[PDB]
Amino acid sequence: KLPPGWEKAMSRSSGRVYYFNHITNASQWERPSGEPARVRCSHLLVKHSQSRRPSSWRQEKITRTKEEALELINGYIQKIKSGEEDFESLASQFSDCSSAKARGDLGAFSRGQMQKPFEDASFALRTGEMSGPVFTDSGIHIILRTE
Ligand SMILES: Nc1ccc2c(c1)COC2
Repeated sequence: KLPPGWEKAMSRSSGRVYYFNHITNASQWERPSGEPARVRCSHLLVKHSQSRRPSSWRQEKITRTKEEALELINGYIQKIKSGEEDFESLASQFSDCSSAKARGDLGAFSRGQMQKPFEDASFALRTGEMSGPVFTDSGIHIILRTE
């Protein structure tokens, strides 16, 4: 039927079909379009109190709850999708990952190097596509596949 991970759903408020990907947590109104050894991605990480290391270059002690970190993630996605903000400006300013200094870019990588939920989402993304919230032991990620 549809590309890997994609399912049809109904909007509760509007009643129109949309498409949701349970690997990437992407969701959109349009029917998705159309595996390589390596992909290249950037990401924006928001850490929380149950992160494996609740510390970042932005905050020595990160205290926010998981739920608060998800709200931050959901807000950044909205601003990226509306075009008020570029993914890069938000990653550089707000990612709790040291890759913030490189606009979130992690370089190229293959399966077997990243934490599994991040890896699965990265390889299910198409070039140019962006994930929804992706949960790992580091925190919550927005992922942008660049190559
Ligand atoms: N900080 C950070 C960078 C890359 C990854 C994770 C955390 C979790 O798995 C992939």
